[PDB]
Amino acid sequence: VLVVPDTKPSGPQHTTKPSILGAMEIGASSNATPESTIETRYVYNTNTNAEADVEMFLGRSALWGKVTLTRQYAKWEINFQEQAHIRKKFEFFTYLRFDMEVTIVTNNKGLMQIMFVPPGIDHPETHDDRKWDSASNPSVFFQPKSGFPRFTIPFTGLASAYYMFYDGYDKPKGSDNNEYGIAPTNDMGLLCFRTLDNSGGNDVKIYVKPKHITAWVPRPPRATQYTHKYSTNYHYKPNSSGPDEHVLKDRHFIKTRPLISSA
Amino acid sequence: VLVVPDTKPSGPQHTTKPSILGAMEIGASSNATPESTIETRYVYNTNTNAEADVEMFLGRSALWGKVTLTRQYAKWEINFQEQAHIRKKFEFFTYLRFDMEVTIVTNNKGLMQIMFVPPGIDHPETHDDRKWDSASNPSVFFQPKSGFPRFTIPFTGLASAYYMFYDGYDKPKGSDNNEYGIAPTNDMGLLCFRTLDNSGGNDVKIYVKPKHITAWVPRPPRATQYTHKYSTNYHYKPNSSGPDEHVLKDRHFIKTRPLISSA
Amino acid sequence: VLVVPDTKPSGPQHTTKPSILGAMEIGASSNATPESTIETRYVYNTNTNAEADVEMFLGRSALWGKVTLTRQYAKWEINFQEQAHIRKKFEFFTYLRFDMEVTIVTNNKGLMQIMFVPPGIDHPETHDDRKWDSASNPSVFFQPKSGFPRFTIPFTGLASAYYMFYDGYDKPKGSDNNEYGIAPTNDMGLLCFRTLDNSGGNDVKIYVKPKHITAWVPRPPRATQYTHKYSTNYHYKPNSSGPDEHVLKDRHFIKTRPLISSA
Amino acid sequence: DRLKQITIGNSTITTQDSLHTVLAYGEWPTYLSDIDATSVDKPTHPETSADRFYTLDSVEWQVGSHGWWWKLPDALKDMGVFGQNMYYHSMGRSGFIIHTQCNATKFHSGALIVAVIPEHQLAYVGGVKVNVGYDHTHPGQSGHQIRGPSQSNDRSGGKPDEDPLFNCNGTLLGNITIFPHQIINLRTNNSSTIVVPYINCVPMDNMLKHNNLSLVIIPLVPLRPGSSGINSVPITVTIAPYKSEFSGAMEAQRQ
Amino acid sequence: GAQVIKYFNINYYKDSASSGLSRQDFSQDPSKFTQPLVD
Amino acid sequence: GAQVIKYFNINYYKDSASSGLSRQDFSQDPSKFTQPLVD
Amino acid sequence: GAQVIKYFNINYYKDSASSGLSRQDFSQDPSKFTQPLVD
Amino acid sequence: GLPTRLPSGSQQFMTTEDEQSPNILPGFHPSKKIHIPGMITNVMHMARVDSFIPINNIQGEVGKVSMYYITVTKKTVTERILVLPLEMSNTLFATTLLGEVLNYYANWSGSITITFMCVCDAFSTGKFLVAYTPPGGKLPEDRKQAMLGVHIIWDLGLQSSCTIVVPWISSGFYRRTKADSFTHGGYVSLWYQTAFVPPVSGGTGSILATCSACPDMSVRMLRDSPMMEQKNELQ
Amino acid sequence: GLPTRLPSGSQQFMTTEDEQSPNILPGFHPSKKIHIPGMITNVMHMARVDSFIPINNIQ
Amino acid sequence: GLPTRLPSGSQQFMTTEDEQSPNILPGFHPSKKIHIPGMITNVMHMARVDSFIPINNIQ
Repeated sequence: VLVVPDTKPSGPQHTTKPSILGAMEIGASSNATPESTIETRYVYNTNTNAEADVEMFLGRSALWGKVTLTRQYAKWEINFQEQAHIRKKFEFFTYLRFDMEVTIVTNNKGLMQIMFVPPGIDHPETHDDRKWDSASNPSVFFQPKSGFPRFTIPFTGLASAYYMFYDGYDKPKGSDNNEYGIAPTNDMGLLCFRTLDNSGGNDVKIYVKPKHITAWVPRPPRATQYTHKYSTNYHYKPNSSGPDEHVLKDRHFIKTRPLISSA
Repeated sequence: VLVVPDTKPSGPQHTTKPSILGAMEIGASSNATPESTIETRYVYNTNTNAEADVEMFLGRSALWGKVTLTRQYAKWEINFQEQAHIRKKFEFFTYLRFDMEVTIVTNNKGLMQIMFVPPGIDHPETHDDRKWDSASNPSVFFQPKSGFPRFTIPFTGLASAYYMFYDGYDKPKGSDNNEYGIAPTNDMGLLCFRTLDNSGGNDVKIYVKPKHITAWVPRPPRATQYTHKYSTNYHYKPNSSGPDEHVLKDRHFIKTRPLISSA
Repeated sequence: VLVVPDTKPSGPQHTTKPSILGAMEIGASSNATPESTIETRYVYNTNTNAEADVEMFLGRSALWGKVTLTRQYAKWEINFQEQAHIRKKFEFFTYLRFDMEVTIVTNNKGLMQIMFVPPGIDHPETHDDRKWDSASNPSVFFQPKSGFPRFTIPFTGLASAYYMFYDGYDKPKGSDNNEYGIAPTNDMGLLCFRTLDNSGGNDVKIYVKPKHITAWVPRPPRATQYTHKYSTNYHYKPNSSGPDEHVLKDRHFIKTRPLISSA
Repeated sequence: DRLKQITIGNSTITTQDSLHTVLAYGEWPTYLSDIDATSVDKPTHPETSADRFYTLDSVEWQVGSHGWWWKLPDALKDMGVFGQNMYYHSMGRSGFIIHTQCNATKFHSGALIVAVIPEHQLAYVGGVKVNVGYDHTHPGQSGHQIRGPSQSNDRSGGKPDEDPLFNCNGTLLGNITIFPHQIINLRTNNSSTIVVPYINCVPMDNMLKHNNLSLVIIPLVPLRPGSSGINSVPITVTIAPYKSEFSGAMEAQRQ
Repeated sequence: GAQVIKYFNINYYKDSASSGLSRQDFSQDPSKFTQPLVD
Repeated sequence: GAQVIKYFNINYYKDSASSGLSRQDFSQDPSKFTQPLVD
Repeated sequence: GAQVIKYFNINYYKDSASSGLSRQDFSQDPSKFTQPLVD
Repeated sequence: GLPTRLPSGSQQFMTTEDEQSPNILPGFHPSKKIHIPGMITNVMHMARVDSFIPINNIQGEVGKVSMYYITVTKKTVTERILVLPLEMSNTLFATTLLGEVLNYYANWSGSITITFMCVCDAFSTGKFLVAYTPPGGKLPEDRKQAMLGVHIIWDLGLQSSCTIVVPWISSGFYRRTKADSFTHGGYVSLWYQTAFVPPVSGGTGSILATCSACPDMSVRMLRDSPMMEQKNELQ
Repeated sequence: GLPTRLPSGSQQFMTTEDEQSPNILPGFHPSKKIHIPGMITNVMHMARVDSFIPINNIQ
Repeated sequence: GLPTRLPSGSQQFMTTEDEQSPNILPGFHPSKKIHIPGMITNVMHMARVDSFIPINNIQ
């Protein structure tokens, strides 16, 4: 683990090269520490940032999705776009390469099957669908009482990382069905759920933990509530009803103050 | 693990022995790589086929059979003939030698007995049948809640492999009861099921995983939906009802296109 | 493990000491192999009899007994005399020295007590009997859901082996209560059962596995269905009702054929 | 060069327009070794008298002919002392040298797929669950002219499937190249040679009840005369057993 | 635990009776039968 | 247990059939196909 | 098992993806940011 | 006893997991394993064998052997003879040994080999352009636009066949087995370079096609193949 | 504690399985094992002894 | 078998726990990891970059 540096002693200084002057324009952050500004003592400083590294920061297994079994059947397309709090944390970065371990928290009872359906094929659309009988589609059978199912999905990119943001399109110029952003760039599969009993509740919570993460290009954190998934659209249409039609709210987190200089 | 070869560099070439010419008639595939055709760069290629080897390809534990407990009793004759998706994957090969681990997924509750009945003897035909009391017939007692039963059956051939396809008969020329194909060639036993309680549902799913596989003579993959088991018959009779009597459908997976050269 | 011997090559032979002649009267089996009779090739033969040794043959944990809890109470005197299929396998031998592991398969629920009552004392005759409170009688408490109870009883002989057959009596000549056979020769204890709940079903199955077996004097296998336990009586009285009174059936497994020489 | 000569004792093939020989699975026929053996009796090796080329009847290849198949060892069951050894023994094994022969002219066009299928299990000609009869899968040297797919093919008597596109077993032609095969393109070659070893998961079995291989000749592209009045060309098949063994001598299994 | 390109024969309950099947086999001969003769 | 900057391949049930998938792979060549020729 | 006054890093499922968090950390420097200059 | 813990996924039954299970039938001796010809240890060895492309699949010709060959004649102006859009999910490739091994896997990388053989008489001759339009490009519809991609020109005589290698050209490292516009693979098209000239004016010729994988081909993420469907129980 | 897992077939009772079970009656001393004539360690030694075929089995 | 025990927190699912889980899709080969500019291994490297304070935030 890496501890933060110690504070070194510093005395009075008369210097013709100010360290406290600079240029904000150059594009560089300040190198100034308290030894440049005040007169300091030696402090032996054992603090660590270990809990701020991208493995610990993104490694807590957030809830990605919720589904309800309707007629003892549910379906979920794997993605982080649906939940704002985990979507904001992934979007501090442009590119992420991670394995994910998927824990399924269900309040149902009896017996459940999860099918991981790899991209490019058809999933079971109901319980009792013949497609639940699969040679090569990986599935998980579990009894929700006595344990939570968990499996790891490795990194399935088509690229060396996942795009969190994608400034391109999947089709050429004149195509009218063009799709913008990361949705065409990869698909992580879908999870199909069914119950082989009736028993308990219908709620299925999918918790996902990124592990073995490599993050690439830091971005400004999301300053606005999300509106749609796979968008970046931050303009929110609160109501379709009437004269407030076509009125949009940004919904940011900036708060005002009565006066500068009085705070 | 074996990685695929690297792409080597290649420049412009003037050669009086074309590598791109050949004869389709000789019965051999092309040796051509992109270094023979285009001008190439060195690519360092770490990709593996590990997921395509016959152990991984056939090693996923497909569903072989489903049975329903009728009066807390079920019976299943072990075979892969019933399920089209796993039957197609085994039939890429003429001969297979494998051990199989058998997992039983049941939605029943209480207490179940599985009896493995080796070939050549009589099985229990009902629950409470005295034949459920056996000295030497291997059985499994399990409670479906808290765990799925699993056991391994080793390779029982009479031969060095299983026949996936058999072009012979079990009886001589003039015998009228002749049976064609692999059904006489081996019998893997049958699984008898009974419940010692009432409790849960009646459905019993038998999942089988081939392991320690050796495959022999590759065959063309099945191009047509199956009709009967132990047959290879692909002609499907959809209805016995009326004037459509004796009309057969092949049910293949070939799809047409409007034009060649326009695709 | 011991593989069967290889087949050695043999050619044409002109010999004045026939190996195919002999005397059935001497009391010895034939030494003849196919090398004495036909002209043979070398066959490399890896087959084993490992599954035929007395440990594997008798080591499968057969069902010895069934009891029903009547008023949440059952009792069973340990013995193999009750079940014909395991009784026949032990009776290939005159003497057996084995430890036994006892598995109890019950469809009841809640809480059960098994008391092993060593010979020579009184057992609990009901549930709530004060004798279920014991300092030195070994008992087993288990909850039938989540696991099957199993314990090992070592070899309790009074002799160096168990008698499967006993040609003596326990009392002298003139005693009128003489008992014939192995019943006086040893008693393996009894298992008392009670339920401390009500809950599930009443059926208690006792499975016993001989282990560490030593078998002594091979006998002809039982050729007839059993009639009584601790007997060897094979004459079966089917009905007490009427004119068929005192008519006995042997009930053997020999089957006839229409003709010799035509089979 | 394109010249080839194959001499299997007593008989010689000479092919002057030829491809390489296909050696199936890169495996030459061998005698059953002692490591792999089952039965204890010393087998017989007829060698030159059984192992030799047996040419069958020729088939007329025409516009609209769908193909032909032969079953092995079946096609040879009446042929010389090789076929005699099938009836007098329990078991037998062998490899085969199949030499297919079709020559036309530089004005003719056409293509033939000549393939050898291990365990080619046919399909019933259609409908309900019926084993194809022993009588139909054992035509002998005559083989089977494939007729073709029709709703009007007789479904009586457990007849085999007639459709060459599905290989009569329900798998696409055009994937038949996974088996040992060659193409006879009249532009290129007039013949084919495939050396198949003995293929089975069993050291030897009954020559009569089980057909190890199947020789299938499918007209991949039809036969065009060009400008000539020759609308049909013969196709001759010649089989040499090689390294054939027999064991379990008994009465002839014949009638 | 009780006792011992490897193998480990371990007794969990520390009794010789509590062990599983005895797979170590040496003693044998058919001749006690099939040839039970003086000479 | 059965057999053996490390690794341990351990068989819990002491049978070769009871083991998991066989991941040790050597034998291969496409040439049995794609080039099944004499010369 | 997979690999290795002690410590033992043991992989139960024998896959690199199936492991837990990667706690072994070397690569770092803020200077890609905060000082992204030529000279 | 020894303290243990049961993390999530301990009591699971995962269909794809790798575990050891108790042997039922202990002591059983399997029959000896003899030598059988043909042993195949990897299913990508089936994809590397040539197999015919149903290039003629159309309303009338599907179900017949004629779905494997195209007709070529003599023409005054170059025409686009055939188009093989490169998708392993397309019937053209999906029905082959190559494509039907690749349909069990969600995505693939590596190079394709396509071999064209002309079945004609020995006096027929021709030059053909076989072009591969790389991903992201438009299907050419002109021989000037087709020749700007990867292409070969095969003279026809005295050797039956010619092989265009479709080289691996991709932005990402893998291509999806199912056609999409993001990973799409491009097009193979057949053109007349000069002409197909028979010995007689109305003469004609037939072209077949085979495909196999190159040695660098690789697949991943085994899935169900769309190439089998079960609507009924097999009894 | 030590992380473990319970694969399928862990809580099973298989009739043919080979396992160790707790000794009831601990400390029990079995009676000594003397020499008895006839010890048979394999049941295929009974099949290698001649026995009469009921060749005349008929009505 | 070996005596074990299941202390409190053994069958738990803790969202922040660190554990190994079975790989679904075994044998899967990830796409190769190339060099990308900008790799950030700690989020405190974002806090050490200057960013403008909205000092004028008012109505």
